[PDB]
Amino acid sequence: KLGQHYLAALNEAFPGVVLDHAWQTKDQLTVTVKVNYLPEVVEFLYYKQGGWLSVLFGNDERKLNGHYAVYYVLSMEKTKCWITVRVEVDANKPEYPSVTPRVPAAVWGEREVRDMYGLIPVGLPDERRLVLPDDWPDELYPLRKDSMDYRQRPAPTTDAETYEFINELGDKKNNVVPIGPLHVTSDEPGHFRLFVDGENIIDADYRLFYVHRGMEKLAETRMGYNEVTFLSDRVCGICGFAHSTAYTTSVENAMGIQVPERAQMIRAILLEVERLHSHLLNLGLACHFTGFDSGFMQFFRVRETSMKMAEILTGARKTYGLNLIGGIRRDLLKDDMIQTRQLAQQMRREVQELVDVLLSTPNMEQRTVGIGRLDPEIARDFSNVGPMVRASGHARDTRADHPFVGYGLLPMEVHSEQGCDVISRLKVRINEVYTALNMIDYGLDNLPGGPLMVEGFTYIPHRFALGFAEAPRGDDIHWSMTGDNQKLYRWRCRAATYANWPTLRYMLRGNTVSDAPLIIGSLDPCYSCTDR
Amino acid sequence: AGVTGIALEQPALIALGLVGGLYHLLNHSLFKSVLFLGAGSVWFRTGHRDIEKLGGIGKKMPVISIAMLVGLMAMAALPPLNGFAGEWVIYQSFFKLSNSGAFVARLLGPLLAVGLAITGALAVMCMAKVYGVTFLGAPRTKEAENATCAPLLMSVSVVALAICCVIGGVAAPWLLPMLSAAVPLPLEPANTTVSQPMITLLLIACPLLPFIIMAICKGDRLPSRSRGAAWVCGYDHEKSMVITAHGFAMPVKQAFAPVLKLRKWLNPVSLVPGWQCEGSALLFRRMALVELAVLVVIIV
Ligand code: FCO
Ligand code: NI
Repeated sequence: KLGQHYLAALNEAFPGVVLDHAWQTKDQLTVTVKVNYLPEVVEFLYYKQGGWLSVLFGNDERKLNGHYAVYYVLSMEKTKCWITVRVEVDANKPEYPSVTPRVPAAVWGEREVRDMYGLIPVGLPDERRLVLPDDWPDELYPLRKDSMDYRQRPAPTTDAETYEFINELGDKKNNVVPIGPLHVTSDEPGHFRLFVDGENIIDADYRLFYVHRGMEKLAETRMGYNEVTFLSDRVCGICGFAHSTAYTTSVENAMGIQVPERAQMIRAILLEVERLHSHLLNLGLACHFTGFDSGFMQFFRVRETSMKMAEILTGARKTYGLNLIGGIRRDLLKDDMIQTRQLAQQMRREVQELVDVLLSTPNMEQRTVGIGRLDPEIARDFSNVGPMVRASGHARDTRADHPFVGYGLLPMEVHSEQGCDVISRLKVRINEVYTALNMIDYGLDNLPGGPLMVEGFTYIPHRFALGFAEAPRGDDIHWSMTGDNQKLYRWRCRAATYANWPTLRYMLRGNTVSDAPLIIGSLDPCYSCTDR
Repeated sequence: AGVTGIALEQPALIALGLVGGLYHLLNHSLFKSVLFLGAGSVWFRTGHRDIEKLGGIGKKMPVISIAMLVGLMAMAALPPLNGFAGEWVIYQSFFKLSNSGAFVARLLGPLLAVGLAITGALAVMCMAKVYGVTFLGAPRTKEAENATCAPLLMSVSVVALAICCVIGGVAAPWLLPMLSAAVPLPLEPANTTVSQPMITLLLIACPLLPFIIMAICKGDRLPSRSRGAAWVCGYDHEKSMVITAHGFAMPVKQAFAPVLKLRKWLNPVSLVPGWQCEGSALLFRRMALVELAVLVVIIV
């Protein structure tokens, strides 16, 4: 059983704090600790044991045990397992000690739980509203199961935005350069405040969650089990198969569900095919701010032949719908599989020539070095997970630590650079394109065979687990608890860029105005995945 | 240029340098009086002298705003106003310097033209900034919108000065030979004249053609409305988001940094021993009463 050593270390460091512990799967572990001793346990597992704060979230278990539940998912990466730290916040006085003064990665999860559930982490410095809009009435906490109906819409208190932006390094003489929410080539709402002195950015604050639909509440009220796979696809058009596989594996880990052999690694094939689509889009956007546009339209061309295998492996463009809880909906056939193999190869042909642009190295040496540097010291604290943390030096990858859809039968390579520039994050994505093309080269020629679907099973109530996938921008951790045979009790999703966002203040600092859209797009944000 | 001409025994250089210099002297005194009196009227109606905290004055006092527009376009040398004619004669004297036989004058000929183009472009920028952050945009202080119109004789004086500036601008070919009666000899631009009246006629009649074209090409055109705020990309507009004289003069601090740092270097203020005295400011004004009283009476 994985995770015994960390539990023993927690027991010897803290003798009588672990009130209860249980195993979800072999590599999944949860512990219930004391409420007043919570920040020491998570800080210990974070700093001393080398754990990364993946996701933390609240729960409404007042009719299950009479208490709120705040979970703290930690990824052990020094074998490698999942540890969740659970606390039982009191009902009529919801207050638990905060982790943000100890672990900086707990700054927005503890701001989200102030809004969705109304729980109060005492000692949290950033007390501003995060997810709910500025016109939201105060005490309506949406994710409380008895606060309001999902269909209720309060009257907007204000038409103007009342958000407060902090200026850490600037003063009352600095000007601001908005870059949202309605900006061209941003293609997605998100506000930015560049506190500039000239063209240099002194400080940078931002307002997000303009695309907060509220699908966490809607996934547990109006919508079932097989239908949330459609909700996960319609979050963003480019992580659709990442969210669906992350949600599906959360529900199949919550029960047994011994999925058939080829239905695992076909999901591994389509997970990598999607990162051909998303990385080559970012590399096209990397050339549209570096300068050349005949490097963009051409990355659009190699993106189209990545869309051509996505046309034949599924038959759809963007949002799809190919996974169910037991297995995959539509199934690949022989010629599709022989064909995808050399269109993978001709892309490796085309990708090599198009990557000869950085070999050219003129705006790819002066515009993309020393710009938007992310400190690996900072990236370790805030627990970034995408190509950000792989460029900064940490070999953080879900497919190597935790093979979820049969990646152990596929050739896995983790690429980590040393520089922390924009050009370093492009080199992460360039080596990931060849890596994903090696898996398409080695996946579709040796399928194990067998069935595709496992259905007819009954959902055991109040069973939960963690589901994870390797999205193109990092990992998405999906935690879902089964409610009954039809509905979910609670489904929580954290986007790949949700962990990535709180370090944009430390990238845009010291840079210029002109390359500031390049710094934001260097990590390839998916606002719709993080805004939920 | 005139002194170099009288050194080189070139009468055309002497004539061009002296009348260019003295015409620009008279014109500069005119539009500088315009600018100082108008800025004083703005302070008289508001109370502020800082242009950061002085916006939106063009709608409160429009007569003063038009007068400062004339003065700013006259100081930054723009045709057909009076600051352009003297600069034109000075450029003609520079070209006469560039063709005279002297290595100290031929090397110094086109360099003066290049740097005077620098100075003209910087002046155009400075007055663009001054008119933008003072008489245009929304006001940035509650003391600004409370400013009513200018007084009677203040407006009369500033408008009369602006009228004299416009008169000295367009009638330069009729006033330059009047100044040829003082510096007494022929004016010899290098085969070229400039004619301010035809530029004046060609700057009021040419913008009528796009007006006629838009009056013809309009169909169901609604009347023009000025209702909302500036487009600031979806978010609402705030007082901290407008760009003012602080942010408008940043690339000149960006590119001309060595001269602005040379401002701090050659400052021998700490080398004077008695400069930091308690009563040195009052002592200077104390002997000022003594000095004026003893020097007036000996003349009388
Ligand atoms: N990649 C991606 Fe979408 C985001 N952020 C997910 O997961
Ligand atoms: Ni996304």
